[PDB]
Amino acid sequence: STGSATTTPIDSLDDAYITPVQIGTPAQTLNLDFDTGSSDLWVFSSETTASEVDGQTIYTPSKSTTAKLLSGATWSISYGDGSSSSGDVYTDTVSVGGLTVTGQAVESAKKVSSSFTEDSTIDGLLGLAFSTLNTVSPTQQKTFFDNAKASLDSPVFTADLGYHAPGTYNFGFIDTTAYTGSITYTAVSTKQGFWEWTSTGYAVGSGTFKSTSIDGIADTGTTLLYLPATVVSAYWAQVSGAKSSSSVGGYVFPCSATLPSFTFGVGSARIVIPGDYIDFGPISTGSSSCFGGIQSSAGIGINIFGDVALKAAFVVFNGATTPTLGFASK
Ligand SMILES: NCc1ccc(C(F)(F)F)cc1
Ligand SMILES: NCc1ccc(C(F)(F)F)cc1
Repeated sequence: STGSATTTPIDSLDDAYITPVQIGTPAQTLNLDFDTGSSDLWVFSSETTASEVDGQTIYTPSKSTTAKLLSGATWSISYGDGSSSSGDVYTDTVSVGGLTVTGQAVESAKKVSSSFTEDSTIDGLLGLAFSTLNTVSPTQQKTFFDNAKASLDSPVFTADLGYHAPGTYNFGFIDTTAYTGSITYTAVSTKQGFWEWTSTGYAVGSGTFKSTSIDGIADTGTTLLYLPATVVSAYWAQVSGAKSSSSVGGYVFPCSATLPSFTFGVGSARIVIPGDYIDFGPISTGSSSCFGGIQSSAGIGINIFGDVALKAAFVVFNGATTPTLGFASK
């Protein structure tokens, strides 16, 4: 079997992408943030503290004829940005673009951090990292991808994110019309539970390509590109007036500047990120200082190929027994 769903940016900056997901019987449609950096499927629900819900669509297990409470199970998650949420666990039927999984763990949020409350457009997350990272206790639960793998024509899903435009998540097949040239595959380490790989180097603008290994994770759930301080300093040195701002928390640049492209290596291939993808607009309404889409990973501990990098490519997440990541230009 296969599945295919359109994913849409939530705002004019591509801060996140939401994808409709059907849960329960009859279907309750929620718009979830597909996150290859985490492994929990959790939703705003009728059980969420009322003051902590501000416009989100909620899942109501009591109205689903296939929902079953998973007795004794709880979950609690903290994301790398300080976000957190927690609650209890149901199993229910979950469908993504025609692809159906029965008995999927649906984690019902009882408490959510403020950053989720303020995001009215995101009804929850759908984790797509490896199931070793799932936070359900005392019985760990499988992700939607792991549960569907057996039924898929091919144990893959692909991410085709748009620049200020809708895109596509496909499960079970590779759309050979959606990219140009060839797909370059590279090895993945699952030792930390992430889609972790090694980039072979980078270039700034039309500059010389620097061969150097950059280990990092492919994370659809992270907006920006986080790279080592040496690489990020080399990029922003090519932008007149750019500087790192402690009060803002990253590199800013004059909104009048033109940004150079950024190239990253995948084996012998090159993915080019156009400079316009790196502009995240004014730091405050009316400001002439703009926020950069490439930031240092020094304070994080790991390099993150977030949406800024991924939306420049067609990305294959190959969940075969030896997992690999594929990248193609588009
Ligand atoms: N998108 C999920 C996510 C968020 C943060 C991290 C960090 F910070 F631990 F790298 C990993 C994965
Ligand atoms: N990396 C996971 C993640 C994804 C989205 C959000 C947001 F946008 F809701 F704050 C927080 C954390």
